[PDB]
Amino acid sequence: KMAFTLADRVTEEMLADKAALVVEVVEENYHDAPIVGIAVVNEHGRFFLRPETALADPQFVAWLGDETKKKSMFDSKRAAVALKWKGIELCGVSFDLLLAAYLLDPAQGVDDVAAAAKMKQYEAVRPDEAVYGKGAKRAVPDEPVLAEHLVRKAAAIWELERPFLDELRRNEQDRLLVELEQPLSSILAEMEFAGVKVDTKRLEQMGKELAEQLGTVEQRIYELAGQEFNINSPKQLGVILFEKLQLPVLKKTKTGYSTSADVLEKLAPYHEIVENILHYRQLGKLQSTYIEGLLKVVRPATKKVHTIFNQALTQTGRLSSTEPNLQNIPIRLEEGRKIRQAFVPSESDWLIFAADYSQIELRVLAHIAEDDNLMEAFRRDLDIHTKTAMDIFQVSEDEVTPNMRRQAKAVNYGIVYGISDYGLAQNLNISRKEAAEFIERYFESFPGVKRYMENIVQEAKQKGYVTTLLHRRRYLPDITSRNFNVRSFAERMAMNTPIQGSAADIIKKAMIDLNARLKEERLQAHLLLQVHDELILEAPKEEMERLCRLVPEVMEQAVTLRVPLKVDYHYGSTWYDAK
DNA sequence: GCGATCAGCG
DNA sequence: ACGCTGATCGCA
Ligand SMILES: [Ca+2]
Repeated sequence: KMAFTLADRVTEEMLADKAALVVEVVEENYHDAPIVGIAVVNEHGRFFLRPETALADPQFVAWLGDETKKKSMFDSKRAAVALKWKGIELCGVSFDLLLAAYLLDPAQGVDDVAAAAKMKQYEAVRPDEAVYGKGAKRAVPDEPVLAEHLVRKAAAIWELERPFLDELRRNEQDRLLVELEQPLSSILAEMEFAGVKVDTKRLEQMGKELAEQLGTVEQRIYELAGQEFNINSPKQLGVILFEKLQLPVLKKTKTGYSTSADVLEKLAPYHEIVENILHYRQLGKLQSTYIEGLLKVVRPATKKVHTIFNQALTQTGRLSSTEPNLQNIPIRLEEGRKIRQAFVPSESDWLIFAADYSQIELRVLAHIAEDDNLMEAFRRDLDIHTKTAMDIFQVSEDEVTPNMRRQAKAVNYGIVYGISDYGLAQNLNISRKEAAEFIERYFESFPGVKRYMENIVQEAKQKGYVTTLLHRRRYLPDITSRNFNVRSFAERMAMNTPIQGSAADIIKKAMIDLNARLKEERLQAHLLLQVHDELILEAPKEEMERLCRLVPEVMEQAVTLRVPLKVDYHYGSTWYDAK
């Protein structure tokens, strides 16, 4: 029902200087995954190509790699990386329908061309799931069915670029797509393909020492409970704690007794078993997620892990990291942080370099709220978290422990993002009236933040959405809901999203500027990871000193705010040492 | 499959 | 009853 040439060879008219291109990779993880077909729509017609013929044709390969041949695509990073795993470079991507749909409305959850097309009443294309099936039924359909699906996706991309660009323009988002998200997409593709090298000998050695310690703690838990049970099981654990041992019930879930860490540490006065259960879970978490889980995804011949950075997923414009998640490698407790010793540079005599923003969201907040006192604090390069810990725990800078700081940190963000006196009192183990008086005192010192919180909720009610500094957008229909709890969660999204999303915009601009500066300087250094406000690189040890000056400066200058941006940086032999 | 839990980011 | 995530596990 849609006309196309199922081509047997590449022709010159398939190589126009403007085209919609589909390079189809059906596997969710596209690393080293099969490319199952190719479609090209341009002014000359619609074309399907088998990949074993198109990807071995030197004129088609050249066309893919020529940046003056412009391509419109959907999820160009997936295609670019799958092509890198074929040894082929994709350049010239000038429109990405996925990133355009994400910028227009991240809540759509647009995961395929059909979902994006539906935003503009375009429906001459099927959802990927209807073509490929789900789960155990997932299959590449017969070639005629595949070819038409890929042609229809390309035809849709060809027709939808113009209306998506016009809405982006109206939203002040067209430069955000073309100068930020699309260049970032090529950078993420390089980081993912490069991967991170893992010391599997040390990982396996740690896992075996962990397996020993796990058994020891397990037996002492049984001995302390006077019986054995599935410590990982909520029912049995609840029975032991709150029926056999008759500990107080401080919280319930919809399922039954809550056993979360906040509850367990409140039960530490009552029974020593609860601290062994915490230690057990922590060791089990390291074993299952960060030892076994990492060894499961290491590519054995290179010892590399290749994460996927999802760029069109979070509602605030942050990235996320999948399979493995390299954005939540342990750091806070010493036992877990040692896992970062397994993350090593990918060449001999290279080093890991890490740089990160300090208190980025509070600085963003100070800029956006124009709060005089918060701006003055950052002009003094004050460490708000430490000073806040001094106030909470009535101690001096010398006496503020890491645990007191990271808890002061949760209070600092908690307050600006709508924590209640109840919530604060539970977190600080203080009374509820002390928590309420603390909160009003902090708003006395920072009335411009309080103003910003009120103004931004009212702006979300009037406009229907909130925006970030670089014009990222988030619709909040629940903000006018009659339901109190629904409306409350939406109000706290209105307070939080412009701040967190602006901090995401800044690190993204920093990554783009860093790549251009690294090229300008002809350095071999390259990005490996982003962790929200941190960039991890590797480089020859001979570049470390230049990077100590280049990277912080690129990050500090990514944008110009009413307060300065502060970057810390470290390097070393492993990711562990780059702190 | 989902909710609870916990690892990270602020 | 601060916000944004992803992986693992048991299943009340
Ligand atoms: Ca930081």
